[PDB]
Amino acid sequence: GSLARAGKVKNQTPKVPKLDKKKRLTGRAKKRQLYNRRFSDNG
Amino acid sequence: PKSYRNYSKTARNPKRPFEKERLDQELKLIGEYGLKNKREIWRVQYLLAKIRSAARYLLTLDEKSSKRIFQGEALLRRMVRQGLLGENEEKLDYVLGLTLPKLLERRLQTKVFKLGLAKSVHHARVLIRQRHIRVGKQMVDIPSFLVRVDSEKHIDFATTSPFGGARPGRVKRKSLKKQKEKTEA
Amino acid sequence: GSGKPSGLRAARKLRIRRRTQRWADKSYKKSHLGTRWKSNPFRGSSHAKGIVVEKVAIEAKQPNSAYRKCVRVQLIKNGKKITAFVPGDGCLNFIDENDEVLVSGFGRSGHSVGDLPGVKFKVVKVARVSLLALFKEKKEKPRS
Amino acid sequence: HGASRYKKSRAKMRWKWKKKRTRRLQKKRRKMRQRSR
RNA sequence: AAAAACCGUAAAUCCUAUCUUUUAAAGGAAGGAGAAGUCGUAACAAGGUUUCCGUAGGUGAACCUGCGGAAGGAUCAU
RNA sequence: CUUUUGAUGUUAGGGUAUUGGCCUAACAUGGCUAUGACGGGUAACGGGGAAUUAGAGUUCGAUUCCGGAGAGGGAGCCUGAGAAAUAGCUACCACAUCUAAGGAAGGCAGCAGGCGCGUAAAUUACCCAAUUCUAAAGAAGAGAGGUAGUGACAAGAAAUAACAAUGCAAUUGUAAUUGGAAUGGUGGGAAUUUAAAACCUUCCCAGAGUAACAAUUGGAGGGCAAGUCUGGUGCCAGCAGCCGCGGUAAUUCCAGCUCCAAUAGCGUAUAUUAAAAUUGUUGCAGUUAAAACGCUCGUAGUUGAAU
Ligand SMILES: [Mg+2]
Ligand SMILES: [Mg+2]
Ligand SMILES: [Mg+2]
Ligand SMILES: [Mg+2]
Ligand SMILES: [Mg+2]
Ligand SMILES: [Mg+2]
Ligand SMILES: [Mg+2]
Ligand SMILES: [Mg+2]
Ligand SMILES: [Mg+2]
Ligand SMILES: [Mg+2]
Ligand SMILES: [Mg+2]
Ligand SMILES: [Mg+2]
Ligand SMILES: [Mg+2]
Ligand SMILES: [Mg+2]
Ligand SMILES: [Mg+2]
Ligand SMILES: [Mg+2]
Ligand SMILES: [Mg+2]
Ligand SMILES: [Mg+2]
Ligand SMILES: [Mg+2]
Ligand SMILES: [Mg+2]
Ligand SMILES: [Mg+2]
Repeated sequence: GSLARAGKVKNQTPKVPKLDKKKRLTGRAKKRQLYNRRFSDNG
Repeated sequence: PKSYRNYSKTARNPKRPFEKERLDQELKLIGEYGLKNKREIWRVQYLLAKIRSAARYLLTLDEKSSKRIFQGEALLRRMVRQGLLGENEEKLDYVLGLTLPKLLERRLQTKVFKLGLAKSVHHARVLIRQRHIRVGKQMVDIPSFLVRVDSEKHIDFATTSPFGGARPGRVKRKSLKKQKEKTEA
Repeated sequence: GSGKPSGLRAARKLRIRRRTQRWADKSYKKSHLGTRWKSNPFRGSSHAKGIVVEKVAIEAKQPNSAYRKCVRVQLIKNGKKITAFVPGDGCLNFIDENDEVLVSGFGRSGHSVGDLPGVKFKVVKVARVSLLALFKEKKEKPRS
Repeated sequence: HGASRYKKSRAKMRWKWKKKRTRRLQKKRRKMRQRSR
């Protein structure tokens, strides 16, 4: 009988926009960046 | 009717998705040889497993048996021709000792890097994909090409490449044009 | 000896015992019983379509406390009635009195899951649009 | 429910009284079905 | 050639009898789940009459009593 | 269980292209069965094969090839070397078309296409050039067959940069700024290809800097790789395969940021295999966890000293 509370919290939260550009690498170049960060400087 | 051309798979999944040590080893190899995904590691593992299975079955078999003689000679010849065994270790026991780096060392990418001719392994991959490389008067643009023994002294630039004695590319000619209409205006 | 015959001509006995004793396994008997085509609303399918009849709320089990939102659906295929859970935060407000919905299993094929008592179905589509694409609220709008 | 009947480790009702109750109820059912034949 | 008769090969329709599957219903009687409900206190300590088995009878309810048995006893012993 | 009305045999005929209870007459009382007959069920066409598996096994096979059966449901028949044929004929049952009301004409489980059914499936296109077949047999025809169109069923290869100078952390990294090379995707035109287009290769012209020519799908307590970061809610809303989280300081809900995984792919539902030595021949367990018949005799079955 108390089904008027549905979707209460999702409608309560204040809204915040996404951030802008910060484009990411893809593919073989992204595997290169990870390899440097985990092993190249750790030695 | 259905077509009579068949097909097959070339890779296989690890069966244990979040094991730390295997994951670190895979990243080791990917970074060392400049690869794209885990799928290439898994295809090489698949191929090596087939080779090792054949070798094991042959080894459990009787000596001076015709099957062993025929198939073992064929397999050893194939391996030495591929450049994986050598000259003094052709005995069907050194097949079981082949490791992942050995096979991974024969790629055209690694070979193009190791023979000077490129400043890195990523440079080596980008050059192959941009139609700059030949293997014996045939132009190859696939970085997983496996180089056989008698083909590794014939790697060189292509005749239709600006790095191999031809006209310059689309950028050089446009800069030279702009310079010309600058100097003749 | 260990309770079995081990002779070179004792195959019939072993075969017949294994045939008779397999019926005590729950999995085998579930998969090989003739009544599954009868006592199963989906009748062996993985998905089904139906018409919404009523919205309800269901209590959770004892240590928990909530009111879970579900619907009652009449299947087009055979006319039977079931209860299906609507997942998401405000997703019950996307459903009207008598719409057409796809429902599927709920992950434990014959069994209830987690906190709801006696619910084994889950809605996936409403009015020919995806519930997930509609909850993302940035992808599609209800087919008016 | 063979030799494991009457096993008591959990504070339940006695086995034989449950048996007696079931037998009484079965007798009533048999009488009801006989009355309709 | 049309058309008749007879022995055959025989769709179809109807009546009767069984078998299989599905299904309605006054009333009767179970099980499972839930909610701070009412009544007592049978079990766990020798649980305040040691606890159980089989059978028979009785009582609002859990249960009580007779006959024979077991220790999984509260005794490995005078 | 079968046998009155052919069930099992014998004798003599009839019939067929031939043998035969295949059918007729007389005669005898046989034939099968716990090593499962006679029945019931199958969301059962059989096989060559497929999936997963160390070795054993378990599950699937409507569907490229071979065999069988059918053309809405049954039964009859002509021609013919070959048919119980169905884009051949005759009749009944059901469905259905035209009509001037007397009558006439039907069969997509062939190729396209439509309705219905449902979770579930493409063009009412071009050609006989190749593979073959039929004929009065180079030369005709063939929705057999081939070619394109639709198509994230499944399968293979493979982009989303690279390199220098300087600046800044430990030779190196790039976290930062500057500059010139390389190159497809894309648009135009050709050489070819093809029955004729089209695709693939090849050549010429124009053509990247926020290279905006801008990668996603699931997750971040444990199992299980990755935050004790910031706001909102307050046993509500919700999440969660399992254990669990949420009652005003939530590592688990709703969001922002940041990280992890796989990656042109990634989630969810149902079924099935390994995991399962939790169906055990290899290879389980039976005092107390589930489980030795109250006890002995006994046929079939299984197993049996030494020479
Ligand atoms: Mg026991
Ligand atoms: Mg007492
Ligand atoms: Mg006779
Ligand atoms: Mg078949
Ligand atoms: Mg079928
Ligand atoms: Mg087909
Ligand atoms: Mg066939
Ligand atoms: Mg039809
Ligand atoms: Mg016919
Ligand atoms: Mg036709
Ligand atoms: Mg007909
Ligand atoms: Mg058709
Ligand atoms: Mg489909
Ligand atoms: Mg002629
Ligand atoms: Mg001609
Ligand atoms: Mg979060
Ligand atoms: Mg299994
Ligand atoms: Mg097993
Ligand atoms: Mg195993
Ligand atoms: Mg066990
Ligand atoms: Mg005994």
